[PDB]
Amino acid sequence: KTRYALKDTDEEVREFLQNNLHLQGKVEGSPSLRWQMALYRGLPGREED
Amino acid sequence: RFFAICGLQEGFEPFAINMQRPVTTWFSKSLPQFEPVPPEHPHYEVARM
Repeated sequence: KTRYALKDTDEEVREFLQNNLHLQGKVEGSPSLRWQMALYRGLPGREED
Repeated sequence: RFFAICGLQEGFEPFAINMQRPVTTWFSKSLPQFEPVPPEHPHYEVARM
């Protein structure tokens, strides 16, 4: 969303996300993500692939 | 039963999401009791002579 605020096209944000894939949150470091991830993974059609 | 349908994606959390014991609840008991007359009671005033 910050990159879109800087007037970037859909290609610029994608390559920005490609080089920043390691900044996604960790479940252990956040208590909120603990139950959200458990609830998210309980959906029928969720595949780890 | 409906948190995922409406409320989960909007950023709302359950009121007791991370709590060990059930939330303590208080109820209005309809047993008359004697209590001191409030100093700011709209209708009743007590003067110490």
